[PDB]
Amino acid sequence: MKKIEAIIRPFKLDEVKIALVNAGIVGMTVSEVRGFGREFLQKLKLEIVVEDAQVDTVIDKIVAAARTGEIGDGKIFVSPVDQTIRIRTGEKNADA
Amino acid sequence: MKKIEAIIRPFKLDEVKIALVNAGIVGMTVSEVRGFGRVEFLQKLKLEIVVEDAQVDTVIDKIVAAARTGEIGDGKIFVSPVDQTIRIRTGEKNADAISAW
Amino acid sequence: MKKIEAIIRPFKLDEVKIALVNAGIVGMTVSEVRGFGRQKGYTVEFLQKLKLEIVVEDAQVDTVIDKIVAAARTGEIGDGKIFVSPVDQTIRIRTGEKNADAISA
Ligand SMILES: Nc1ncnc2c1ncn2[C@@H]1O[C@H](COP(=O)(O)OP(=O)(O)O)[C@@H](O)[C@H]1O
Ligand SMILES: Nc1ncnc2c1ncn2[C@@H]1O[C@H](COP(=O)(O)OP(=O)(O)O)[C@@H](O)[C@H]1O
Ligand SMILES: Nc1ncnc2c1ncn2[C@@H]1O[C@H](COP(=O)(O)OP(=O)(O)O)[C@@H](O)[C@H]1O
Repeated sequence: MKKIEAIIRPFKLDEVKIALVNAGIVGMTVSEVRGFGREFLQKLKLEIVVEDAQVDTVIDKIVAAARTGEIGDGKIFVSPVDQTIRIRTGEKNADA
Repeated sequence: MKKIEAIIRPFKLDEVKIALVNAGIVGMTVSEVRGFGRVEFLQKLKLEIVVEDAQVDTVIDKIVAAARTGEIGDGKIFVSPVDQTIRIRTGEKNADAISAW
Repeated sequence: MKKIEAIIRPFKLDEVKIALVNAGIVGMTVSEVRGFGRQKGYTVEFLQKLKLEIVVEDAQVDTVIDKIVAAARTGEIGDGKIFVSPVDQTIRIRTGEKNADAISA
């Protein structure tokens, strides 16, 4: 259980997002943030919780989607997730 | 220390909050996000509550109890490790930093 | 790699930022959040707060924390919190750099 967090350029969202649904990723959460700096630029923060096996793959897509041509495209941080539970049912881990 | 991140339906916020206060949770942090889970993005709330390991499950059980509706889209909860938690005002650490009597 | 997350008072941003610029921090990401604690202000529900996310090497963690605390503290209720969480990987989109290469200049 890993959390991939990709801060990217706003307009790239759609492009990236579509790729992710084609990767078999069920869900993600997008927030709007400001980034610094090269003073603060409008950027999107993508949070996707996936299985350990898919991390690199997902990453490889995100970067592929988020690349442009100039400095400031974004960053990607992978963090551990200890537990994931679904609210409607109460399922845990892989079921969620 | 553990970090509970609950993506829930917006209107449920208040209810959840009450549960947490009745759970003895003093504080939390809420941000606005858009989510999709089975264009397709829905307005949802993100609650961030840092608790003690021992308190994790109970808190979860409360959150789920409050944020549940029974319909698809209720949201999810992720527990992640936090290596340090410090209160800025005092300099307190761990349980002291997120509890106040 | 470690992720320092500092939820602070809005107006303190600049100030903390200055510390970080003096700390040798190249970049950071700030989001706007609502918070709940002891401080309030019907009566104020959730209060406007800033969320800072900085990914650094473990060695730089304490120093940065000590800087942030030095800058964002007031002595009154509502100053905020700081949580450090582990980060297993950090990647730059442009090149594909990993770890220390992706967040340092
Ligand atoms: N893999 C994921 N990573 C992060 N957030 C997710 C993920 N999957 C779903 N979510 C969040 O959950 C919400 C929808 O939950 P959903 O999957 O519909 O729950 P359920 O299956 O119980 O209906 C979305 O708005 C999204 O914010
Ligand atoms: N320490 C950090 N933690 C999280 N995000 C960062 C950090 N440093 C830079 N970033 C992200 O990188 C984006 C822009 O990169 P910047 O640091 O301005 O120069 P460069 O594009 O050369 O990396 C910013 O939006 C910011 O959110
Ligand atoms: N468990 C928690 N998780 C996340 N953020 C918290 C938590 N407890 C408090 N906070 C943050 O602290 C702010 C106010 O809390 P408060 O009790 O005034 O802290 P302090 O006692 O350090 O002044 C809120 O805006 C909230 O974002």
